[PDB]
Amino acid sequence: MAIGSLTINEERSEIVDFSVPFVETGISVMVARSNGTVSPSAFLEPYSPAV
Amino acid sequence: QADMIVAPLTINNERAQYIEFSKPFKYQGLTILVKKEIPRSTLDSFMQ
Amino acid sequence: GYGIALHKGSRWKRPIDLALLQFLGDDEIEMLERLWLSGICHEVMSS
Repeated sequence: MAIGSLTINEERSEIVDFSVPFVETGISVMVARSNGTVSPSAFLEPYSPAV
Repeated sequence: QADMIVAPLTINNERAQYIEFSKPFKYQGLTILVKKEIPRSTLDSFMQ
Repeated sequence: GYGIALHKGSRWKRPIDLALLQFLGDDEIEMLERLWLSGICHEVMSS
């Protein structure tokens, strides 16, 4: 066996057969958090057109 | 009567003893649905 | 997802496939995720 954090693929599974996945995993992006921002329309955004 | 089941079939132990599944084509979970209440505040009295 | 490799003919596969799915029937796997794969600050900032 080979236990660990071994991502299921296609090129791998053609030669060695895996088991049922038990943790979800993909590809994602990590970036640094920056200063908060509000919408530019805040002068009139919180108001309905009916007003 | 049917040699394949293309439908949402949650992978389960009791279902896996007799038939063999495939690698999931979507991951998910179980969640609770209830009714949204009080969409907006009344505020009938502007002098509340 | 992740997984456990085998030997392409292992015949150990079925006892392992039918064992992992049993934990999800209980909440044993969910319990582990709280022990290790957990942390703080899962917020707003004034500008």
